[PDB]
Amino acid sequence: ERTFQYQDSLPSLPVPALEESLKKYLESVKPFANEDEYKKTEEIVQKFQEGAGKRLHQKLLERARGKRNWLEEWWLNVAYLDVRIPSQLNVNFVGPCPHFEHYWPAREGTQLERGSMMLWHNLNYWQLLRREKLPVHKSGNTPLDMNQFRMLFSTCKVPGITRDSIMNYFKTESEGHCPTHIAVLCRGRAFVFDVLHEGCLITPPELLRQLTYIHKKCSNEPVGPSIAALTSEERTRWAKAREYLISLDPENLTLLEKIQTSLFVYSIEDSSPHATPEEYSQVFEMLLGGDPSVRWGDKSYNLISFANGIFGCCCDHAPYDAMVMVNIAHYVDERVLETEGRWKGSEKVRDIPLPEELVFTVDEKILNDVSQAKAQHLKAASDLQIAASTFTLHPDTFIQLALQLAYYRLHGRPGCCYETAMTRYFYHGRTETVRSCTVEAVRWCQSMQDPSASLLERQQKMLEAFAKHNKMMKDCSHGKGFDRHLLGLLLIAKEEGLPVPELFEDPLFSRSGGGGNFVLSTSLVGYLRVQGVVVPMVHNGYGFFYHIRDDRFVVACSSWRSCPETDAEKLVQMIFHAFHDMIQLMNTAHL
Ligand SMILES: C[N+](C)(C)C[C@H](O)CC(=O)O
Repeated sequence: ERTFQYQDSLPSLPVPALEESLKKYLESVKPFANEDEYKKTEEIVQKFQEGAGKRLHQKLLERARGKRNWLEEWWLNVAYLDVRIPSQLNVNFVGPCPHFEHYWPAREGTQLERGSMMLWHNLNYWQLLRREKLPVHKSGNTPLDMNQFRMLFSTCKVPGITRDSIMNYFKTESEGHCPTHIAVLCRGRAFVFDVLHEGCLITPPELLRQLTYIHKKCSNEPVGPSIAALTSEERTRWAKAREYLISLDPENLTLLEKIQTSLFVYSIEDSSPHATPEEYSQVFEMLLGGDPSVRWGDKSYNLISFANGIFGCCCDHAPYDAMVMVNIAHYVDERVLETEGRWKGSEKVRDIPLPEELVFTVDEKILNDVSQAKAQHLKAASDLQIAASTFTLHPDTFIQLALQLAYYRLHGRPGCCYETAMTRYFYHGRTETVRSCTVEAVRWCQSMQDPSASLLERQQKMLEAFAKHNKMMKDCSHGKGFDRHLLGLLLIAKEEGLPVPELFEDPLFSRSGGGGNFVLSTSLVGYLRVQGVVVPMVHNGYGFFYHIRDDRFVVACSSWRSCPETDAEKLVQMIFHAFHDMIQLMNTAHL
């Protein structure tokens, strides 16, 4: 069995029934509306269904007739490539490598040693992919889309004046040649070397020399030009700085392409985030912040190495979703466990070429842009607050409802929530929106805060909330959600220069969460001991992510300090109390 052999058999992403979608939409706005607003919205929705919507839906169906996935391109453009704000900090997702829970605790001086092995395992995974030996993901006996795995290596974003683009150079052995070099960023400089020698992958010892030549080459000297820092800028500025940097030297384009085509970017930091099984929130902060001088935000996969031998990943969210990064990070974690975090093979170091530096041609302007880029990224990042902890009836649904109660208790109002739902059952299926803030969830929350409420009432309502969410999560993953659907109708109109339907201008549309207005941006990152996070979706919002182990729940919450009403720390505390309260309500209501 080969990794991508089921791609041609995957079913097309479906288009829900118009009426079904609108009904789910109408139901979702209820928690945020009174009689009048609701009736107003209901009227708007009915006219839509009968008129414009029916026609835009018909056009959406025609689009699906010619595309195995009608959403693919639109989603990439409207959710990522078209956005102009700084993506590195505001869209990229990060995740700490959990190797410090066992064999690789935080410890100065282990940076180059562990790093050599980090590269070795990562590269073995790449080889696994290139040979299509990576196991096909399956739900029962149903194969899942594996296309996002093509975006892990040799993939990089390229800025545009109005729209960025994605460059995917990866290729399987069957498809042809694939870049075989990695790019290392250090002290504002960029080096690259071939990971192959005489046909086979270079061993850790050899990988150690390569990182040694680079580390020294710029360790006793001040930082370099830091062209990389420009990747953390507003998308248009970066696009302008790039065109310029190139106009100075036609060769600069060649260096940029070297970085873009590399299997991935390895960043060597000098900072040391406090990383321990108890406190690791700091790892998230330096992962999303850090020193822009050695980060290539446009890279789909940027492995980060700190001084205390701690590791983390920062990825461009545009080409793929977090599950691919979670998979390799976990694969490596397992490799570390089996080898007790050590290389026990040959110590020989064959005579392989030394890392070649990429010396960009710059002037006074570029250096100013570089200086500005660092300042804006660092300034913006300092406003970020991260709270990470471990807590020791589907687990995901349990956490989602607990978050609803927690937010409800902390802010005294229902929090419109976005929960990611994977739709990989379909060709190139990525995600769908699950709206956790349902009528059921709210009624349950109220009862939880209702002194006169009985235990039987509370559990009965909590259960109805679970049933509603489970169903919702199931339907959404099966392509029966409505968020992407409504987006498609809107995009059908826009693409033809037709006016924006009144449906989207409705105050309730955005109050319920539409238009990227969810106060709670969330997602389960899996069951593979790896955790990640991103910044909130709105200034007065929260970012809440988590992963589930058979013995604990691990969460990571983000919030903006500049916003006085939110506090990531207190929310995490609140959800833990919510977990507890929900526990008692289940054990007590045992009879
Ligand atoms: C950050 N968040 C949850 C809003 C988006 C997800 O990470 C990806 C998605 O749902 O497409």
